[PDB]
Amino acid sequence: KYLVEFRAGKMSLKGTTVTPDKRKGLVYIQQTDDSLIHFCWKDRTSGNVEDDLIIFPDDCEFKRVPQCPSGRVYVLKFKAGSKRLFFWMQEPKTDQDEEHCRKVNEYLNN
Amino acid sequence: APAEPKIIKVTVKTPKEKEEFAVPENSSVQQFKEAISKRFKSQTDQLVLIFAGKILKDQDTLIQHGIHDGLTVHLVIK
Repeated sequence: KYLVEFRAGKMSLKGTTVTPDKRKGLVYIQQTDDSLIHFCWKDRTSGNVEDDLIIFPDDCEFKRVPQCPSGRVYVLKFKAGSKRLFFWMQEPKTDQDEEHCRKVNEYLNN
Repeated sequence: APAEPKIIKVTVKTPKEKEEFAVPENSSVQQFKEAISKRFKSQTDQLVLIFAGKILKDQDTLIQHGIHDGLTVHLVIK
């Protein structure tokens, strides 16, 4: 099962600009038997998992981008190397926007 | 006899501190594994390096993707 899951669009860095994808995706947190947390983006149409990464504590950070008109753009920044992933909430209400963020940060670092 | 003096900067993030190691840009991971276990005195087989969403072990190569030029890596035992 998925520990955490919410509808959010992915973004692709094209050249030197972060271009958001207009597709509908589902960001979910999975945990295998290897005790490794997996952060994957599942396409809600094909049902195929494009990006799949292993998350570890003391090196991950998920926060909301303040410089955004919508205010629903969140960013997953790693404290190791250079990794900045941007996602935008596709949920109907912003009532659980921060709630989802809080859950993600918890299940990732803990 | 040249052995490539291209020493890369690898920052090891461990549950204690953040120390930097120095290894050649033409060595195997196994050689580094046994180095950390002797210096930090922890583990070797259970010692896994991490490069943000990726596991670093004797299956891949640190000098190939892990550490290009001064990067931070994590250390776990899963």
